[PDB]
Amino acid sequence: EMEKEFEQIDKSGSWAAIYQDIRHEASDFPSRVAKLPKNKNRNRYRDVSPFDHSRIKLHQEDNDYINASLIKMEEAQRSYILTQGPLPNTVGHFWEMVWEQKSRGVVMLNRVMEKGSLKCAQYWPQKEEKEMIFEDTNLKLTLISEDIKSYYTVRQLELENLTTQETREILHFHYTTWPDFGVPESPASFLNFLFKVRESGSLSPEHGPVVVHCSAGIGRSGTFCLADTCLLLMDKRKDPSSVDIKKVLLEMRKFRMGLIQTADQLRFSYLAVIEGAKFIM
Repeated sequence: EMEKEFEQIDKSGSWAAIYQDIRHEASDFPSRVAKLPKNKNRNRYRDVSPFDHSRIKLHQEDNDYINASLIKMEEAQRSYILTQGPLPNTVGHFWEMVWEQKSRGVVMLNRVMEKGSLKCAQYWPQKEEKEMIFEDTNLKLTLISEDIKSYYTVRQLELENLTTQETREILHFHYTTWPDFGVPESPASFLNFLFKVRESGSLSPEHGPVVVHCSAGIGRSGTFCLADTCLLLMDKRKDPSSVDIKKVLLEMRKFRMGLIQTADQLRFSYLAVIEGAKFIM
C-alpha cells in the first residue's frame, strides 16, 4: 500500500532517488514533426515536444502541428490532451484543436503571469461584450459567465465555428492558487478542484478528451491526470492497493515526455491520491 511506501520514502528522504529511477525508466520515442524548422515558433520550450505517435493533428492541410499529446489510459477509460500554454501565434490553433477533438472542458493550472514572466497568451475573453475572433481558424469565442471562487474560477464560454455557424459550450476550469515556487502545502483545494471538473461531465466518455495545460503541459498538468487516473483505478479494482502510482506515471510517460517535473510534484501526487482515497473509501 502507497501510504506505507510514502512514509518510507519520506522518513528516508528518498524522493529525489525515486524520481531519478522514473526519469531513467521513462520511454523515449521520436518527435520528428515537433523538430521540423517550420514548427519552431509553434513550441514554447525547445526541450518539450510531443512524440509523433501520440501527437494531436490539426485538420488543416497546410501545417497539422500543435504541441499537444493524447494520453489514453485504457484500463481507467480516461483520455486527456496535455498541451502547452498557447503562444500569441497558436491561440487560433488551440481553439481549432478544442473544436476538432469535441472537448467539453479546458483545465488551466497556471496564471498568465508567474515570476514576472508571461507563461501563456490570454486566449479567452475577459468581458461578455468583448468576444475574440480567430481569423486564421474561423472561430469566435464569447465569455457567457464567470464564477470566481477562492482557489479557482469556472468560466462558461461559447465557441462558434464561423464556417458552419455550429456553437458549443466549453467549460474553462482555472486553478488560480498554485504557488509560483514549489507545490501547495495541502492537496485539499486541488482535490476539490479535481472533483469539480469531474462533476461537470468534462472527463466523461460522451465528450472528446479534456484539454489540460500549464506552461509546458508536463508538470502541474501531469499531477492533475496522474491523480484523476489513480483514484479512478482504486474505484475500478478488486484490490485498491494494487494501484502503483510509479507504474501509472510510467504508462502516462509513454504518451508525453516529462510528466511530473520535480520530486516535489511526485510527493504532492502521492499526497493527493492518498488523501483523495479517503473521500473514495
